[PDB]
Formats: sequence, structure tokens, C-alpha cells
Amino acid sequence: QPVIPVRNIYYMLTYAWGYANLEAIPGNNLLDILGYVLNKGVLQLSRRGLELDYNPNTEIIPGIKGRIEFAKTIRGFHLNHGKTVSTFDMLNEDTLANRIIKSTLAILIKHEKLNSTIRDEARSLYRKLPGISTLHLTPQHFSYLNGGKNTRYYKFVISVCKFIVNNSIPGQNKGHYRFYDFERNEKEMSLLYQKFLYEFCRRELTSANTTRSYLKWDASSISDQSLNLLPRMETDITIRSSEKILIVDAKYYKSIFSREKFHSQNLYQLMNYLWSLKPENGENIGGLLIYPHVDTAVKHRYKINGFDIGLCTVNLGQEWPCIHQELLDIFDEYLK
Amino acid sequence: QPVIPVRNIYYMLTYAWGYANLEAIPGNNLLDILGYVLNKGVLQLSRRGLELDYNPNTEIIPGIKGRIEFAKTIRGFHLNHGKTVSTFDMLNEDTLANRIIKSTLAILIKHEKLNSTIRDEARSLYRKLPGISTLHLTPQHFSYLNGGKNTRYYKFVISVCKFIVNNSIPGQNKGHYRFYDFERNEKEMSLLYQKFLYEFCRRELTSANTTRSYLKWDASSISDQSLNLLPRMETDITIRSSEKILIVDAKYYKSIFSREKFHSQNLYQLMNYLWSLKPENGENIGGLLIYPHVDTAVKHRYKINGFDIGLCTVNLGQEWPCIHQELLDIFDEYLK
Amino acid sequence: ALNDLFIPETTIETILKRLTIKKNIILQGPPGVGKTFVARRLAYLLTGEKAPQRVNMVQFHQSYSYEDFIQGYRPNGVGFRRKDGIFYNFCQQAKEQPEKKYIFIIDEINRANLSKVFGEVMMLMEHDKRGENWSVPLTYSENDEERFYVPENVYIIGLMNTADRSLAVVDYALRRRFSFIDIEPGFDTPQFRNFLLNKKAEPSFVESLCQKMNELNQEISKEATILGKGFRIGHSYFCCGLEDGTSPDTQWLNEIVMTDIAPLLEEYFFDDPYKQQKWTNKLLG
Ligand SMILES: Nc1nc2c(ncn2[C@@H]2O[C@H](COP(=O)(O)OP(=O)(O)O)[C@@H](O)[C@H]2O)c(=O)[nH]1
Repeated sequence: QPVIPVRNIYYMLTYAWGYANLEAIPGNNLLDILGYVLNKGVLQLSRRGLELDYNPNTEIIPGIKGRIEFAKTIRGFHLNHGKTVSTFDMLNEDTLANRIIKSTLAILIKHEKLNSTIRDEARSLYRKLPGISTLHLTPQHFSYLNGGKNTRYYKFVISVCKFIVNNSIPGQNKGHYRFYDFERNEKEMSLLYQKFLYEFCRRELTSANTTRSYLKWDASSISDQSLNLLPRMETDITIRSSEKILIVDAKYYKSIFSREKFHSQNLYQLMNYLWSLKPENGENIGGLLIYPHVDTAVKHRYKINGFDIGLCTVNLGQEWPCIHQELLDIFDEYLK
Repeated sequence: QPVIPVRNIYYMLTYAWGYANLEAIPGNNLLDILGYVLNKGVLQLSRRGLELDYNPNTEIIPGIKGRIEFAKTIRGFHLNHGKTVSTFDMLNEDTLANRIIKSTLAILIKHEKLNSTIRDEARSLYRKLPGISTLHLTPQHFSYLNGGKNTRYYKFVISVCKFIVNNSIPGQNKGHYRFYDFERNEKEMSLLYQKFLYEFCRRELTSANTTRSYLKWDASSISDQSLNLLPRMETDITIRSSEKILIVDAKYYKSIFSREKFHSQNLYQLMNYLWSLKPENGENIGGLLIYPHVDTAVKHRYKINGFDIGLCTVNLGQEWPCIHQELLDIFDEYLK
Repeated sequence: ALNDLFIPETTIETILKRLTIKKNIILQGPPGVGKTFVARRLAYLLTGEKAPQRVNMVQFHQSYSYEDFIQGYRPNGVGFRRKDGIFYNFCQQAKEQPEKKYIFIIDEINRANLSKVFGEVMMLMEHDKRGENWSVPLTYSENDEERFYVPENVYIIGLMNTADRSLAVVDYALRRRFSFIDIEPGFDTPQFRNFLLNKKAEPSFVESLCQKMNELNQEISKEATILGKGFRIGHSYFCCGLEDGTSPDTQWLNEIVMTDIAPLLEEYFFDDPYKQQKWTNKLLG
């Protein structure tokens, strides 16, 4: 049951969310890394200052604050017992975003398997936020925050918070929590990898233009113009440049990690994308299959059906910069 | 959780193995049907006569039977105590094939959920075979019988016996057995359907010639002539006729049973088979996707990439003869 | 008030001991188990007389306040006038007749905030701190000398609905004082069957009806964390609607299944309607 070293995994999330030294922490397992990110990450926000959103408050007070609501005032007859119904703007850190952080920290502490230092430091931080109210978190709360009025920095940790909550399982005890075995399932690993490249290519490949492209079948049907029964076909990524276009399909498989038979089932999808796609520029058409491997990286090229296609792998577990170097070396060959 | 009526399933196995009234039995569930087949099936063999294979016996007896083995005779000095070591041919029903039947019947009786009549009648039959020795069955035993010296009839029930043993699970009690939920998993259902058609087409479509065809990629690679990394591509079926060839890919899906999005992922495989395949005769090229549906049957045609392709379904649960009629109606349209 | 009560004798007898001591009980349970009915009849039992006058009933809601409950200043034609509440007035009758037992019925207590409502008085209504000794002047009292003291005679009944998913945590201030009691649906009980057999219901339909609902009620209790045990359906639907002498039969039942039970399942099972169809079928089929 061999898997990727965990420290490298965190980098892939960075590109996945589109936005530090990990050598310092001695805990190989993921939650030690991610918990340290949040626990240290919170400190950066607090130094500059946490988000303060004016929440209006309509309450019954012994005096005038802001705007009096005449209707509620007389109806409750609060004038006689020296009270008014007035609307005013308390400035708090009680926003939905900040509550998530504090509620999240409870889960992080409650996790049964964790570094002692990480749990200790956060509990002070949990104590350091008295005004904010704890919450019982659901994805719908994170869903509400897609507006992103908050800064770019806030969205980073919240994206992490989204990862932790979904990847948290109750363990031995009713109260405490246990971390998900993220590594073992390919599907979430796969969706990460596809998302990892798509946002990554925008960053580094400034030379080329990169977009996900929807394609429509060349078919015509007497029955239906819809062709609803036909499969929806949406590229993982297309990375177009003036001299050559290139479509890529990448996935994480466990069998391919083994150095025997080879899993290239996704290739069946790839060719069909090439065929229905017709280039107006007509510069060239190229294809790529890239998969994760652990030990070493091997690159091949093919001339299959009049198309120039490459199958390649990357030596995950090597080093993050050389891996970053490795992709730029890779794409340059085929992007030509 | 809707599934196919069970009585119809048995017919699909018939074509799967390549070789009766099922209305008589009142038990809808599968093992009631299949157990009744074996329990009645055994009776047909016994009437004609069970297989008797001469098994040589070398034993120490008080006299001469067949050929005396001089070496073992003197070495044990059996001459002096009036005994000889001789090789002779007892004629028994103790063959591996027949032992499987008797051992199988124990499992059938031991199954916890079963019709009373089925269990009662077999126990007599279990009693009716005294000489034969019980066995603890494994697939390796069935594997040894691939030689098939036995008649065509014997192989039928044994094929059933292969199905039952694999699809038997211990249930509530240590001793008793419980039947597998065959219907729910698509994979075994799928391999049945692919096998169901392949042997079925040989029977009915005498007009056309039907073979499974291996295909080789059009690619060339500088790295390797092997192209081991490339996927192995083997047709489910090809049904070639002088006027037109046709390749079919068929699978059993649960989502498609629902009348929404459509699962046509296998189609990606189908087109690629058409491309690498080049016809020497050059009469025509056609494609078919056929899936199982429950309620009703719908047929569509397409002109996709210069190829004439059909997507169709069959109303399983209707009736076995009309379904048999339905396929012949289906293939004739596209086989043209 | 005890001729045909579907609930077992144990709880209703246990309550009588519990109430005579603690004087602050919460009766939990699914809606449609006669939470008002059992307590209303029990209210007569503790008194021993089937008399309504001593008994008073109020339904709490989020905006129910100290003004309605106890004392408020609603206006007369010209100027503001202090107006007695329900509980405030309620005690004045009990003070005259200490030998007698006066009982206060509070439906859906969890919904409202007890503190804003009771305020000062929440200390007093606890069983120990009762009588003139614990008397306190009220908030709106102009003169300190006038006080409100809870007599020991008072017995307080609170009804809480378990069914709501929106409920997360019971109020702390509520929990410290009241003695919670769990009321089962009691779909399988002697007196409920004995009531049903007295009406023109054959044993098979009774055995059919009681057994099948038990399977459904068992399902909801089975998934403990997913849905509370108290979510399980009660029996009050089968009581009412038969006043005219109507014979209960499966033809009659299917209306109640569709009319009354179906929305109840619909809210409880909000994820998969096919799962609802699994359970609706067994009720009739
Ligand atoms: N005769 C009789 N009626 C009952 C019994 N349980 C409930 N009922 C009646 O069911 C109806 C509803 O009672 P209730 O629980 O207060 O309604 P809720 O507010 O929805 O909870 C009233 O007519 C009750 O008297 C019972 O055990 N016996």
C-alpha cells in the first residue's frame, strides 16, 4: 500500500485553490501539516487585523442609538418605561467567516490523532476569541460565502477549512474526531490532479493561453437535435498556443504506480475529443496523457492516427521544485 | 431498487453456457428456479444412465483379478499369506463429475432460504447415491473438468453447479448457506450480457458470420514495437456479413434503467475500434450500442463521424420469445 | 378522568408520585400523543375532581412575554394601566384555597425564552423556594411591600415537542429545574386496543394495524443519531374522527394514511421519496 509522501500533497492543494516552510514540522501525516498551516495561518490574519463587518442591531435600549424605528417603538409602548427601538451598527468580528475559524478549531482540537504542540497552541487561540460564537458547521455555510467579499487571504484558510471538515470522521469516541484516509481513494485524488493542473497551467504557462473547452459532437440525429443521450464531453484542460494546440487528460491510478499491464482506459476519451474538435486556426493538434508515478518519470511519443500524442509520467516523491521544473520541461516538448 | 424479473435471467445463462417450463414453479427468486433445474435435471440423466468411467484399482486381495503386479507382490510377501497385488478396473459412478453433483446437492439443501419441496425431494436424491463420496468443492475441481470427455448434457448442469457454488454465501448460521445478490452488481451482470450475446448471435444469426476480433493500434512508436503501455483492445463482438460489418459494445448499467442524464461512457471505446479497424473487403462499417432497459425499447440511429451508428435498448421484463424476436428485429435493421 | 387512557398505568402513576414532589415536570414526546390530553386528565387526577376551573392552559411562542404572562402596562382610554397576567392572576385563586391543587399547563415551552418570560419569578416556581418566605417584590411594583409568592399547591406542567429537527439543544435554565419524562407513542398498549376493539374493529385489523405501525415506529427509533426516538408517530389520529360510530377498516384507514401520516413522513424523510414509498406501501399493502 504505497502512497505519495504527504508533505508534497499540500502543494497540490495550493494550485487547486489558487492561493511557507514545511521542513520545520516533524509530523509526516497530513493533519499535522494542515493543522500547522491553519494554526500559523490564523496568526498572520490577526497581526494585520481580522475582518470586521458592520452588523445592524435592532434592540430595546435605555436611550437613542442611531435611527429609532417609530413603528416598533409605539407598538411596544417602550417610551413609557424609558426604552426605544433603534437600529444601529455594532462593529464585530462575529461574521460567518470568522465563526467558521473558531468552530473549525474545535474540530481540529477534537481530532483524536494529532501532534501535542498543535492541539495546545490552538486551545489558547480558541480562548483568545471570546466574543465570537461557536457554530455547528455544514457545507451550506461555506456555500453562502462564495461571494468572497473578504480578502484573498481569508479565502485561503477557509478553503483549507472546507477540506478539513469534509475530511473529518468520528473515531474511537463519540466526541473526538478522526482524519479521513484521503490518499487511498483515487477519485478525490483524481479530481485534485485535474484541478491541480488546470489552475497551475494558468500560473506558469503565461506564454500559452489555457482554457477548459466544451465540445459538441459532429453527429446529426433525425430523432433529436438535443443528443441528450450522447455523452457530455468536456475537456479536462486545453492549453492553446499560436503554433500548436494541446488537449490533456490526466488521472490518478493505483495500478500505474506499480511498475505489467498498463491502465490507459482514459485514452479512449482523448482521441474522440480530437476528432470532434476542429481547429479554425488549423495550426496543429496534439495530445497528452500524464499520470502520477512514484519512483521515476518516463516520456513517450506516438503517431497514432495522424495525431502526435505523448504518454508521460512524473516522479512524485522526488522534490517539489524539480517537479515544478519537470512539468515545464514536459509541456515545452509537446507544446511545440 | 428495481431489477429484472428473475425467471428471464435463467434464459440468458442458457446462451452464456451454450446449453423446460418455468411457469410451473411458484417461487420467483432465482435459487428456487435454479435448484428446480438441477433437481429435475438430475432425473433426466439418471433415466438414460449416469457416466461410468473405469477407474483402475491396485489393491491387496485374496486372489487374482486382472493383472498382477509382480514387484509389489514379492516385496510385500503377500504370496505367503494368500494375497496378491493386482490391478483391475472397477466400474463406478465415483467420477469427479458425479461427486460434484452430490456435493453440490448438500449445498443446495443447506441453503437457508429455499422452497420446501425443492429441499425435500433432493434429500431423497442425496440418499439415492450411496456409493459416491462427498467432497468439499473448489473452483479447481471444476477447472480439471474442462476436458469435457463427458456428454454435452453433463456439462450443462455442471455449468449451473459452477454458478451456484460461486454464488453461495454463508448466512445466519455457521452450517447453512445464503444466496448471493447476483442482480445488484453490474459487473457480473455485464459479463453475462456480453457473453450472452456472443454465443446467442452464433445460434440465431446463421446468415451472418460472428467472431470476436482483436485489434491492433495504427500507431508506431520509436520507443517500443510492443506498445505494452497502450490499452489492449478486444471487441465484445463483431458480426460480419458480406454486405456490412458491425461491431457492438453492450453493458448493463443501473442508471440507464432509470428513464435524465445518460451513461454512454462505453461509446468512447467503440469509435476507437472503428478507426483502428480497416476492412479489406471494404463493404461498409457500422456500430451498435445496446443496453438493457426494463420498461420499453427505443432505437436511434446516428451519422457521427462518417459512420452509421445505432443506440438502442430492449424491454427486459416483457417476455422471452418477443425479446428473442426483438433482437432479430434489431440486428436486421443495422446489419443491412 | 380515568376511564379510557391509552398510555400505560406506570408512567401516569409514576408522574403522580413525581409531580407531588418536584412540581416542575416536562412531558416530552411526539405530537399526537395527547400531550395536552394526558396532562389535562392527569390534572383532574392529582386534584381528584374532574373540575376545569382550577386548571389553566397556555401555549408558549417566541414572542410570548412577561407582560402577557405576569404583568404589563396596556393602555386604557387615556393612560397606561397595570394589567394582571395569566400566572399572576392564576395564583390569586390558589392562595385562597391552599388545600386544593391548582395546575398550570404550558404547551410548547421550549420555543419561547423562559428567562424573558419568567424573569424574576423563575427562582420562585422551583419547589423548594416556595411560600411567603421567598416572596419578592415584582419588577413593576410601585411599592416594595406588595409581593408575589408561589404557594406550594401549584403544580407546573410543561409540554415539549420532540419531533422538530430544528431543535438542537434544550435550554439550560429549563433543564436545571424540571424533571423530564419520556412519553412513548403507546401504539401497542392494552387500553388503546381495548378502545379499538370496543369500536367495530376485528382482531386481524387491530393486529395488522398495531403491528405495521410498530414496524414503522421502530424504523425511526432505530436510526437514533439520524432521527430522534421521539420522532416516531403517535396514536391520536386513530382516536379522533370515529366519534360518529364509524367502523374502522382498511378502506377507512387509507384516508388517514394519505391525509395525516403522509405529510409526517414527508418532512421526516426529506432525502429520498422512494424510501417514503417503501414505507407507505407496507401500511396498506
Ligand atoms: N381518548 C383518547 N384520546 C386521545 C388519546 N391521546 C390523544 N388523544 C386525543 O388526541 C387529540 C390531540 O391531542 P394533542 O396531543 O394535545 O394534540 P397535539 O397538540 O398535536 O399534540 C385530542 O383529542 C386528544 O384528546 C388517548 O390516549 N385517548
